Amino acid sequence: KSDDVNGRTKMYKNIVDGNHQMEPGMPESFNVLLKEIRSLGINIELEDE
Amino acid sequence: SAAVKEFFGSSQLSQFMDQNNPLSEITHKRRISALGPGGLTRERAGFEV
Amino acid sequence: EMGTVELLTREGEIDIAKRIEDGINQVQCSVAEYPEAITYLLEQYDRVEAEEARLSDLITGFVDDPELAREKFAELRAQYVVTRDTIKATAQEEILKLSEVFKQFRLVPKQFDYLVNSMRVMMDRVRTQERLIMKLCVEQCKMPKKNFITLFTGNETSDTWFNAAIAMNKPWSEKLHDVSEEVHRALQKLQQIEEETGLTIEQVKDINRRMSIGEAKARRAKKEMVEANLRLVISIAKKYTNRGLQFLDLIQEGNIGLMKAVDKFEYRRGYKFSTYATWWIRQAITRSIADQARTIRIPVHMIETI
Amino acid sequence: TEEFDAIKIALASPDMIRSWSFGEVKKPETINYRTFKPERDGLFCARIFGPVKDYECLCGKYKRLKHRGVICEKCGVEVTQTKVRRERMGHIELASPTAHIWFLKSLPSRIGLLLDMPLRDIERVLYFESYVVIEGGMTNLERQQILTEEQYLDALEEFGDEFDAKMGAEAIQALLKSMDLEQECEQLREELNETNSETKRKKLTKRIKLLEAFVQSGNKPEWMILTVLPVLPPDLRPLVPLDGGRFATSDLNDLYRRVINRNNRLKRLLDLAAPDIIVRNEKRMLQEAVDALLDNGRRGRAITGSNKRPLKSLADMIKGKQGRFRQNLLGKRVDYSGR
DNA sequence: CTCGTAGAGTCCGTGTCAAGGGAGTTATTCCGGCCTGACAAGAGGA
DNA sequence: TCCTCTTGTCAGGCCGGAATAACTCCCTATAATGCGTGACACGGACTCTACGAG
Ligand SMILES: C[C@H](CCC(=O)NCCC[N+](C)(C)C[C@H](O)CS(=O)(=O)O)[C@H]1CC[C@H]2[C@@H]3[C@H](O)C[C@@H]4C[C@H](O)CC[C@]4(C)[C@H]3C[C@H](O)[C@]12C
Ligand SMILES: [Zn+2]
Repeated sequence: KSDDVNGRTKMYKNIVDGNHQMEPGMPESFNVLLKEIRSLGINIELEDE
Repeated sequence: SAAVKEFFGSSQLSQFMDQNNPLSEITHKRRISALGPGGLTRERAGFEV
Repeated sequence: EMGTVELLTREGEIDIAKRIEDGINQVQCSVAEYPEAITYLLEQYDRVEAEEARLSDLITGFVDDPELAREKFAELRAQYVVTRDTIKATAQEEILKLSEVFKQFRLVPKQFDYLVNSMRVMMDRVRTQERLIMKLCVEQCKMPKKNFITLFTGNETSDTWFNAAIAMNKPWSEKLHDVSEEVHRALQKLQQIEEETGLTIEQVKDINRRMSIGEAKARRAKKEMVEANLRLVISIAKKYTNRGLQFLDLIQEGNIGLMKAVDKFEYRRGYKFSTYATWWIRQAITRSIADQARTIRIPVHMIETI
Repeated sequence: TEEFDAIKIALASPDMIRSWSFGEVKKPETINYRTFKPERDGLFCARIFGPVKDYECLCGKYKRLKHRGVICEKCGVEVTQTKVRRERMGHIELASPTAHIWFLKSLPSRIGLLLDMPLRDIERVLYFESYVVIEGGMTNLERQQILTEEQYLDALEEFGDEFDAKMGAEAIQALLKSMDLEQECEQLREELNETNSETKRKKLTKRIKLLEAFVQSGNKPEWMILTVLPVLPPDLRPLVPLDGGRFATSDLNDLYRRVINRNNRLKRLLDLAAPDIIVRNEKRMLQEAVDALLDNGRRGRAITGSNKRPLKSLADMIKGKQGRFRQNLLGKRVDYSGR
């Protein structure tokens, strides 16, 4: 509804088409947060298992 | 001229007259404020003033 | 930090100016004293004559007109070639005389810097080769460092230390053949390095030590002067403090301008330093305030127009 | 979109900082004032951060979408989506190693306790008031012993060699790199087996825990001092044109400008062999600039140009009330709402 | 047998919340002209 | 009768000189010299009390 660009556009198209699904993605504010903390000497990475 | 127009324009005590009722004008002109430069702050205030 | 250094009064300033003069003159004579710099002088003077160079790229005024320079460099070529043929005592005196006549010339700073740098890099190569050869020797042949000093030191060119070290018949002396090729090939290579020097293998030491002395002297004198005039710099700074630049940035730019002025200052004209330096300190401060002030930097002429 | 979990935090190593960054931002210029295209290679740079407008290079040779991985030969800008200009990071080469404020000034000074040296001492070291003996060989002086100006002079004059001491954040980094975590940890645990005093024991435990965690995590102490400084993507500190010709910029642009200026001036001053006093002043100012950049609020309050309000540094930008401004209160405005 | 040290306690202070003059050189926009594709109308073949 | 193949001539993108801007090297010569609430909790320093070791 607010910060996910791709999600919001895809949901606009879905609503217009008469389908109701969703695609959350990563909130843009959180991406900004990553970049802002990484601007310091702090390594913050999204790990995987 | 800079200092004078700064005071008159960009100051806490220089504010838009609320001009919708004659009462509003007269009461606004006869007002006494404890804020501003050389005066109290809302967080400062206290409860005895 | 500025408060510690007291005011270097007038006669002190003239004193340090004489010391600076002495250092610069010493180093200039020192340049004069190796026969591979006049090679480049004459080569680029001809460049200038053949029109492959510029008349302002080589000299900045003589000492006691194109005619005079052209004739002096013609006779310079003549004397150079005759003393090169007569190299084989006599060569030392003729090199001294050539250096004394060349003292007349003053080169614009970049070329003098380039010549001091070429002589610096040749001495650098000498010292680096000697250090690497002695490293290989002492570490692979286990060369005792006292015999190292006594025997190796002095020539760096002859085989006396080579053949004496191998002659001591010591067991590490026998392993010395393991790296005899490298050591003696480096000795020969060094001999050729000094064949392109040409004088000998001790005057390299003399020149580097004399140059270091002159440079250190000059640096110390300028250090004294600058620390004495920091107060002047800060005094002049007070005007520009409120042009959106920081106070200390201003003082630093003023320091750089004062350094330049000190480097270019001549006391012999007989005027007090402060008035002369003011010009460079203000120039630097103004240029920096103009340049580092605005976010969207604006050329200096446009600022002057504003 | 990846399916992730477990977000990991660690000190960034200098080679990682080089790893993220695509180019070095050497000059402080921002934009051309005539044509407001970004200057290369300034704080706003297309060849480093990204193309200004979608799928079109700076100089304007390549404009078709058909070109997307070509890198314009005149302007070193790759032709791609403008959105990339929101994530690409830069970096700055710092000439003098500078200390990281967070790891120094936070009430528990982790450099200090790692070095078991009080804060005031480290302060005296960084500001160039006294030296510290980094491996002082076979002499009568310890490894974390401070020497004052003229004590260092009498020592140097008497002790020319066998004596390694330095000043400033680079000295701190050098001595920090040399400390043997494992041996000191073993010493401290031996103290725990032998030492019986309440508060001393407690402090000992604290130190032990710190060292243990530090050596297990795999972070090397020397990284606490920064050599390369990353620079946030331009779009997050934009320089958007207000209507009517006036411009608006976040303060980070100004702080970065100041840092780059002082760094360049220090480079030049070093190349010139300037007197020691001035280089020392230069290192002090650079430390100041960095400390304003990382966490503004722990010093003499560097105000901004003509605005009286202290400029907002990264730390302020992260921490707010409460904390996460847009992620935490308040609070992410939302579409499809009315009142 | 006596003294200094160790431990405990209290008070204070900090972080965190509620002066431009210029000569030479190159860059960049701007007008003028060359060089290769593309567009129009009709005709011929299936 | 309808669809396809053909002869022929213009135009737009690209490049060159010019003219107004910019950036560095000349910048210099009397002397000027320091100036810019408030409650909480925790940690550190100082003091007091009591014990163990030489
Ligand atoms: C610095 C100034 C802040 C003004 C401010 O903060 N006023 C606060 C006024 C508050 N009051 C007087 C109206 C009272 C309160 O709102 C109500 S109460 O008294 O507190 O109850 C900013 C904010 C809007 C900015 C202008 C706009 O961009 C348009 C335009 C763009 C051009 O390119 C450059 C010029 C213009 C005129 C800008 C100028 C300037 O850059 C302005 C005024
Ligand atoms: Zn391009």
